Amino acid sequence: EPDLFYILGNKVRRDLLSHLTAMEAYFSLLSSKVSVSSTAVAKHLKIMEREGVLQSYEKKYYKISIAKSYVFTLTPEMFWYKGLDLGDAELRDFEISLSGLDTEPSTLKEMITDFIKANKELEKVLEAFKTIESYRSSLMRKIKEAYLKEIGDMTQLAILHYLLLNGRATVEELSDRLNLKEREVREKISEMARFVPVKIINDNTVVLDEDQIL
Amino acid sequence: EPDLFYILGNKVRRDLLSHLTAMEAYFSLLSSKVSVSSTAVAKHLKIMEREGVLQSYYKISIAKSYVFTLTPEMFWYKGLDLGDAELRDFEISLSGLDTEPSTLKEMITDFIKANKELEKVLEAFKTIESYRSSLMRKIKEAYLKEIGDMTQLAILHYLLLNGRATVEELSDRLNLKEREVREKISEMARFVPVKIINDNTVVLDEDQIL
Repeated sequence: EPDLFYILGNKVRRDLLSHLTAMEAYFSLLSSKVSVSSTAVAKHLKIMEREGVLQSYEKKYYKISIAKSYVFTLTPEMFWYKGLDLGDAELRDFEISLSGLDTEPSTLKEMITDFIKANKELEKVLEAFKTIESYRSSLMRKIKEAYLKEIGDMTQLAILHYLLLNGRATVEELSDRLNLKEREVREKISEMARFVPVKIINDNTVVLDEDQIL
Repeated sequence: EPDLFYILGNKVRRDLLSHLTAMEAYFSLLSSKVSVSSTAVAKHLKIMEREGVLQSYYKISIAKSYVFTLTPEMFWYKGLDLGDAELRDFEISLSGLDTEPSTLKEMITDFIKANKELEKVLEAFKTIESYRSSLMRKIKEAYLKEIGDMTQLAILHYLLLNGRATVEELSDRLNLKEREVREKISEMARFVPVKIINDNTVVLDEDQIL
């Protein structure tokens, strides 16, 4: 129902969503945490709420009101997309047999045969994706909750939130998203080292310590 | 490099790209319903060319898949390059992860364990798409190389990618009368198992095909 391609088409919205998902937020500290004017920010929020992608509630807090994953492909041969509703995760297993799908069929109908065989494995991939994303969304809520209870630092969680979705970041990258200087980011990394396995490798690369975590 | 989100942001562009990937099959670039001035059509084609999606009679100049998520706790997207993907097998083990974690360290243990599974999923997806896209090209040549009817190919093309479509939906994007579409499906039936269910829903018989 909601037109997500249209919502994500604008780079300001994309940024607004990136922060509404990290936490807070409003309005104030929302148009603050991005480098475009507050009149445009006010505009985009109404568009998102109109579209049924945002909700507000009493200070006016905004929150995302949907849980959908999307998939699309664009090649010279094909263009398609499929929307996926998240939530009710049944943790199951998927076997994805891609060998030895006919790499060289010489005739039609047999080409239709394989493409279907491929579709059957793709339907599993889509299911798997739907499942993990339902899982990561629920678990993220718990990480967000546990963090605030165990230690109430919002920007420590924000960095952690960011590193969990995108595996790596520079202090530069992070500093931008947080609208606070590079130094004030480094000491937030130093502070969260007490609780979470974060580390500064190289000289500016902030990564989680995969080895220790698993 | 190409801002695909911006490109797909517009209904018309989206309808253009669904035709432009099968110009072998389609007679026009638009669905009959998306009634849009011929100067506006020209602009969208330029906007897409300005971005690096098209290249000239226009052709698609990228082969990408994306994936994105929007939930109250998450927003992320990831663009994948296609082409040469080696046919391997993937196991997605989710049985397999605990639903009641207690410790903050234990929750992060699970997230990275989910992240490791997602990497797999993403690799299967990229493999599948590379494979499918190739086979799609082959299917095209062959269809016009064996029974030679476009539009029948267009119907075949749309069903393979999207599972099902109503007669009305097909009639719309082919710019043909509904009787004509119904006719093309009849002629089509004796070459490939297409199936009308409830005399409005066009679908393939995956059972007869498998």
